[PDB]
Amino acid sequence: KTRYALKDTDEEVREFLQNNLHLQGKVEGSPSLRWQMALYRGLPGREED
Amino acid sequence: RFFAICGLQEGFEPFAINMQRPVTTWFSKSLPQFEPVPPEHPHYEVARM
Repeated sequence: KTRYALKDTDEEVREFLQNNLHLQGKVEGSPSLRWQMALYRGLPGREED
Repeated sequence: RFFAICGLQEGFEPFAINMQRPVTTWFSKSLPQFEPVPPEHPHYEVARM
């Protein structure tokens, strides 16, 4: 969303996300993500692939 | 039963999401009791002579 605020096209944000894939949150470091991830993974059609 | 349908994606959390014991609840008991007359009671005033 910050990159879109800087007037970037859909290609610029994608390559920005490609080089920043390691900044996604960790479940252990956040208590909120603990139950959200458990609830998210309980959906029928969720595949780890 | 409906948190995922409406409320989960909007950023709302359950009121007791991370709590060990059930939330303590208080109820209005309809047993008359004697209590001191409030100093700011709209209708009743007590003067110490």
